[PDB]
Amino acid sequence: VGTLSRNGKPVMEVTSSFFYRGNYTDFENTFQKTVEPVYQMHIKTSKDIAVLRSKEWFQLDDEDFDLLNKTLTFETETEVTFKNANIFSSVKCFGPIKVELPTKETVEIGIVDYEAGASHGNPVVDFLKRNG
Amino acid sequence: PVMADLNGGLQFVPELKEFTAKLRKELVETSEVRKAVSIETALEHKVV
Amino acid sequence: IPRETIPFLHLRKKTPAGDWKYDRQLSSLFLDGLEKAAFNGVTFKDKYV
Repeated sequence: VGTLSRNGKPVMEVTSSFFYRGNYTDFENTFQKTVEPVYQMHIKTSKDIAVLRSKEWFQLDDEDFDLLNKTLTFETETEVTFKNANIFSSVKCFGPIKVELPTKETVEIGIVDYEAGASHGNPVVDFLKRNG
Repeated sequence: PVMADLNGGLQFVPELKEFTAKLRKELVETSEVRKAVSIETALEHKVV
Repeated sequence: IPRETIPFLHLRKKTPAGDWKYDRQLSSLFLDGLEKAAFNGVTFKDKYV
């Protein structure tokens, strides 16, 4: 990802992807930052709020905040080092939780802050695919 | 005639309908919540 | 309405035990409406029965 800047402001981003053909087993020097699609949950019930308080990775700025009948959006990027093709030697999944106001403007109420060593997947994006 | 009261003091619990329906809410909640938080912590584990 | 006496027409109130007893204060409201009905009279305009 190239970023072109004039007078110290970004103008555009160039995004080139190259591909070295061959056979590599070099997973110590490997990594992948993806920006996940934005996931939307409607909190209807008080079990929805409890399942979400279950998750260590659902930090809130004010833990007393009322979630009931609010709509949440998870804007999430996941950094991931490797061990083999299949097992990540580290997962990170962060970025802000936002609530829809009655204007339809969204506002940051929370953080996602999942970390991990060895893992066969990202449990956050799994949770939000099913539930959101 | 003989009126026998074999109700065991339930005359003296006041607003019995709401009181009954509280108790029932708090078992359904406490169960339902703890069944969902169980299922999700066994899909996290299964992904990691 | 002399204290320690129940009127002939009276409203009742349900007590937490679950019986209905003469309530003095409900019963006043009723009889005061009934005193005015007798002097001035009652309207039922816009009442459908």
